[PDB]
Amino acid sequence: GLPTMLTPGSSQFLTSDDFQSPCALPNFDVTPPIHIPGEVFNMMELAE
Amino acid sequence: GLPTMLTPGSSQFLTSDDFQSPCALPNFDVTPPIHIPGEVFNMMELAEIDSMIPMNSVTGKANTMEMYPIPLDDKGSATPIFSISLSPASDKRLQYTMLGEILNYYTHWTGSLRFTFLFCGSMMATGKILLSYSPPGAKPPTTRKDAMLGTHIIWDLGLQSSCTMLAPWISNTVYRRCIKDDFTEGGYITCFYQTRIVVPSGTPTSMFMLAFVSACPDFSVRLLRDTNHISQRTLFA
Amino acid sequence: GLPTMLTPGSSQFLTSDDFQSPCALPNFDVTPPIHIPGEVFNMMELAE
Amino acid sequence: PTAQSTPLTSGVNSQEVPALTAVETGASGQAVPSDVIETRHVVNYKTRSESTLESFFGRSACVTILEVENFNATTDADRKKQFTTWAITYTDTVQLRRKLEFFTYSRFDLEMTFVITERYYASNTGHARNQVYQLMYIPPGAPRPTAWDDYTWQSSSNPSVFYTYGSAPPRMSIPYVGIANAYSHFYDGFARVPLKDETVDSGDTYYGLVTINDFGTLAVRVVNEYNPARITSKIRVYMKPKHVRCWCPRPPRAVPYRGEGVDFKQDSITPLTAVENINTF
Amino acid sequence: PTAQSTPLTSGVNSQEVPALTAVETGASGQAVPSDVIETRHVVNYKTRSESTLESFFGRSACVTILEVENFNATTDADRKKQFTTWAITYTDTVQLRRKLEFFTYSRFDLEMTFVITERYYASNTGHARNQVYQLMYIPPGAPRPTAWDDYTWQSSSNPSVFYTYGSAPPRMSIPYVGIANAYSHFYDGFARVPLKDETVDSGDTYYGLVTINDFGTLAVRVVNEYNPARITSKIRVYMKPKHVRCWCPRPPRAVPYRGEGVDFKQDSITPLTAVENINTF
Amino acid sequence: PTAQSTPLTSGVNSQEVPALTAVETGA
Amino acid sequence: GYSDRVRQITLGNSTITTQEAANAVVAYGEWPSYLDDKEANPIDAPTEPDVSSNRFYTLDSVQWKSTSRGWWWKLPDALKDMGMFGQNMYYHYLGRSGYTVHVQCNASKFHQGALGVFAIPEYVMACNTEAKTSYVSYVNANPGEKGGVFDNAYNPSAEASEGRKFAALDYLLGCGVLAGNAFVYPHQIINLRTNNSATLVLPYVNSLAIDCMAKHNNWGLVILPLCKLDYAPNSSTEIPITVTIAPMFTEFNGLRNITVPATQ
Amino acid sequence: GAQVSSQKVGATVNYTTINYYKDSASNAASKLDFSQDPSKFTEPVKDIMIKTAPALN
Amino acid sequence: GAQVSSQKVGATVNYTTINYYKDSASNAASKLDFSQDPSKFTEPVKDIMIKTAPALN
Amino acid sequence: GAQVSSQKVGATVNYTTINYYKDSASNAASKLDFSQDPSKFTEPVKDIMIKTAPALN
Repeated sequence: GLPTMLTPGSSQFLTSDDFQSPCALPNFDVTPPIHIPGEVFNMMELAE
Repeated sequence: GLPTMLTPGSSQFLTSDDFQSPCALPNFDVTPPIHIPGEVFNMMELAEIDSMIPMNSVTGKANTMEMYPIPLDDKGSATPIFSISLSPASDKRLQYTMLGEILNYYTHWTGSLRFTFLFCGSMMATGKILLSYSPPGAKPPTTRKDAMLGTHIIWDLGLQSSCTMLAPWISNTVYRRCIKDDFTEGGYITCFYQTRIVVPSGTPTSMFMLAFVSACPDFSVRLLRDTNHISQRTLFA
Repeated sequence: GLPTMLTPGSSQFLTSDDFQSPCALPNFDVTPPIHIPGEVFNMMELAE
Repeated sequence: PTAQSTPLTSGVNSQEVPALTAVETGASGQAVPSDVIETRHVVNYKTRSESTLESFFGRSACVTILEVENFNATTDADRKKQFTTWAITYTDTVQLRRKLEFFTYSRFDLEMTFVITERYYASNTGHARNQVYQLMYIPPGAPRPTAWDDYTWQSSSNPSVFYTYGSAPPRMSIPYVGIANAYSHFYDGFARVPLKDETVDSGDTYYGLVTINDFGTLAVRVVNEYNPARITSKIRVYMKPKHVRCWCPRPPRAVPYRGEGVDFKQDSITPLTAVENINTF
Repeated sequence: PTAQSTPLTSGVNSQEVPALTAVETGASGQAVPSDVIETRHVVNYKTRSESTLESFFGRSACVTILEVENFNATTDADRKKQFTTWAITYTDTVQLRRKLEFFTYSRFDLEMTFVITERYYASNTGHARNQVYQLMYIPPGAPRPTAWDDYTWQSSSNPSVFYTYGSAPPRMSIPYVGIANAYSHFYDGFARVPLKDETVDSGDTYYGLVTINDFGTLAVRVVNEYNPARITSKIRVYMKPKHVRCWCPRPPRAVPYRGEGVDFKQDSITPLTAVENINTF
Repeated sequence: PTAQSTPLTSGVNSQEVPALTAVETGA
Repeated sequence: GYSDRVRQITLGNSTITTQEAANAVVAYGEWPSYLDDKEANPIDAPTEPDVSSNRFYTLDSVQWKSTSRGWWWKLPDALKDMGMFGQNMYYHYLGRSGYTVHVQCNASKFHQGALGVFAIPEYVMACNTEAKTSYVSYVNANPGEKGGVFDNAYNPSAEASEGRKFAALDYLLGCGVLAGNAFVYPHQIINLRTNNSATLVLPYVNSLAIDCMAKHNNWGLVILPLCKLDYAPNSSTEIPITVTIAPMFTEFNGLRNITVPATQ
Repeated sequence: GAQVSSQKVGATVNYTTINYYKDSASNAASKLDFSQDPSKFTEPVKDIMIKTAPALN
Repeated sequence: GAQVSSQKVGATVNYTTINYYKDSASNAASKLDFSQDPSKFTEPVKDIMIKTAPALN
Repeated sequence: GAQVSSQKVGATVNYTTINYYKDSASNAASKLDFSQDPSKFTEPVKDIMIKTAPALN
């Protein structure tokens, strides 16, 4: 049992967080991607 | 005391999780394995085995051995011999096949389906039979001249007892859903006399054939789900 | 504060567990061992 | 990888005329300040990091609110409050939907997060022990619960998450589960072709994405049996698209939604407020 | 390691006839689309990853529900509500059982998980301090409790887990504990041979797996003594087979179970719904 | 480090008699 | 010119021929064998009776009629009173065996019908009373060489003692699963226009290396009419089905006095 | 002693694993086994049947 | 198996990442993609138009 | 300073251990000791007795 200590923030849900989470559908084989025209990467592309 | 912080999900029990857990019986010496015949590794191995379609599950014959044999005779009718939709998980007949049973533990399927037919008349009986697969989007075929415009095979009866018709993977979506669903409809399988069955005297003029279904090697399934074919109201003890 | 997440089992007391625990008497100098006759290592020794 | 710097330019007197173009071509205007004024050199260290699709969509957004209760249910309608089901979708709310609908197609993994809240229904009926919730994902085809305590909840194959009240909001990831090569936010079509002289009724058939979409059902219950005190609960569901790619940009929604489709409402199609005058700073 | 791709083939006019076979041999049909139509080349990147036994069985599934209570027990039947015992097995429920019974034999480690829930029995008898549960695994031969507070619970050798209410669902792993080289889901035999002219009664003897199986008992109690408020609790037990191997596939269960064995019920042996006609799309 | 394996043996007809001992010895 | 329609099988002092076979099946792709030193369990030197017991024993024939619903046997049980195999079985506590199963059914070019021949590991069947579960007598579970029959009706007995037998309901394969899926078990079909025999070679199958034969049947042999018998000149006709089975690689452990099971 | 493996491809593609307990039973799910060969169920015949050949001679 | 990357510059500028789960869907946000080329939307013309040249000849 | 050992075989077969405390008493269970020799209890005789020989001459 490795000694740890919780810091402020513990158990909170910040909507802009960036953490990992367990997959509800493990070993799921996603549909292979194919090329689709008109890919966008940045919203500034649209502002131009 | 090493500084940590709990993230969302903490203390939850997800039934599909994949974590380690302490052993309640530490240092347990398991029974050494030995070789047992018939090891299975993937459920698709079982979907590739032929199983009989209960094609003739009409009133009186459903839920009896007589649901399996498809009636045939020497009278050369122009009406179809059988007709069935390519909905291998949802259909009232296909869903109870081994393939259909496995598909009902999954949400998505893709691949080619293999329909294999065994003629069980006398050796003196001859005949030619058309087996068709028409992909969806048009009038369902009720006549041979519409059935033959689709994917078909003409089966000549002979020493080789069985004939395989394929329903190749022809779909808009990459996977079809394992439910009745118009968007992922699979099309229509039908059967007609190409000539007719002919017999001499002293020979039965009506008879049967058996229809089997299995998945091809391009077949796969996704999204494990619970089946609709088993339930309970109270628990056994 | 290093991001962690508790899994099922957390805070449970399994009597057959095998974890570490802090010593209530730190830096205790145990009595040096000496040889004693008749040491046993396995209960099957006694069954024989 | 920064936004563009401005070079040092002075004036011109030239047959080169970058200030003029012809937008009939389909090309937007291309000219920049250096083409039409004297500019100084400015090094631009600023980046467009926060307008990448990942940044733009990188938030957990509320997509619905569900209600479920735990009390002694005598009547039939009260039994149906002991659990609840929801067709999973991004369309019950407007905020995330609108952001997604900047694009025709998209492809991403999901981060599902839930916020669960309780209150007492009345003061004089004793207290209630701490509740455990079950959230079960029922993929299309799997049997749906008719009661809060029937066989469906044993969830031998459906993924379920058991949440203990007071604990950290539960959370899981979903892959890109689409049966196409991307999700479609718009589908200009039908689920089947209505054929000539068929009896099947096409007087009450629907149009577009709603006829083809089906991501399954979320079923929710309180695993506890009834306390003397009735407890009503709310389940807020949150979605965050991650590992995002999108295709074919579209104009954003300008007027209130009224359904799961693109239809608009007659009393709400005047987004602009008129200006006093075309000359009005 | 993907599912099969389709090669580019055109037509034939040949003495080779892959469309015909003879299933009398025991062989299933082997032909594929390329054998009977013209095909294009399609590269297949899709895998059968989610139909491996590990994926198929990789879920925690409910296998039973137990009840236990904590109140001041005067009568004898009320004393027996203070604890509870259960013969450990996969057969009390139907969902996981059916999946396991796709196979005759199997071999795996187990992940046991528990979900524990409480409610008050009445409103006007004060409150109750937070309860600790003891779940004790009693292997065959070890003495079983006759009361919730007798000597058996000191559990000097039996594995026990002490769970505090409100904490994360408790969980532990069990090895492959079978006394054979695999578990048997079916045993077409008896526990002993009845011999000629013996007095031993074989008028009430049982058949098959039930006569030979015995994985032991799970005993459960609330370690707390009674509060003025009576608290009834439920213990849901979950099993996940992991590190799975299986042998000798079987047809799946087609009709409702009625026992721990393969017997069926007379009013429930009509699984199929009849079709209008053999020609019915 | 396992428990003992059993070797392949057949019969005997010998002056060696491992079936007999004398537990008076303490063995 | 060797066809797979002609075949000969010799085991011990017995030989079988067929001129209208349909290949042969080796169950789960595995030929029987003796038990390896690295998979052994009981430690006494085993008895391997070789040719005395590893030979073709031929059961009483049964009659296939248009009304017939099917037949079943269990295995080692059908051979329990067959010559020296039977003696070795009953004199020993433990025993293991593979089998060559040869099902014989000939007719004519003018008959028609199809028999499914299935070899089922651990063929547990349902009992015939709903007052109890798993409630079958040893005597009914082990009919011996005469086997049993399927029915197309399920009539569980009222009083518990009357239905201490199998409810061999044909379309549920006697065990709550649809018969159309029996093809996941090792099988052949005797379709009268194509063949007159079925041949299955079975290895030992169990969760153990060796088990008590008098307690436990390893294989079930099932013969279901998939398409009913028919013959135009006389549909009341009957043709025999004959079952011939040979133990293979038999190996017995734990010798003592003879086991004599109860008969009522 | 940390194993590093490819994770299942979704829509920095490796994951790390350390076993914390001394019994293999405690470990998480077995890594994907793509073994298969349905021949023992789909084609358990003694003599090889070439698809293009007749099944019966 | 730990990836080390530059973090976003604010007002010891690297951060460490280890993927704990076996499905890529479980992973945190994709590292910043600075790809772009608005030409497919702003200038999807067949024949190249040089800014300084006339758009029409 | 992490020890890596074989775990007990059940039905990526190593596990990692780091001791977090400064007293050996804090440590988890001792690694399996397969020492044994029952002779001191089963055969504590002064003169060797060969099984095949007579125990008494």
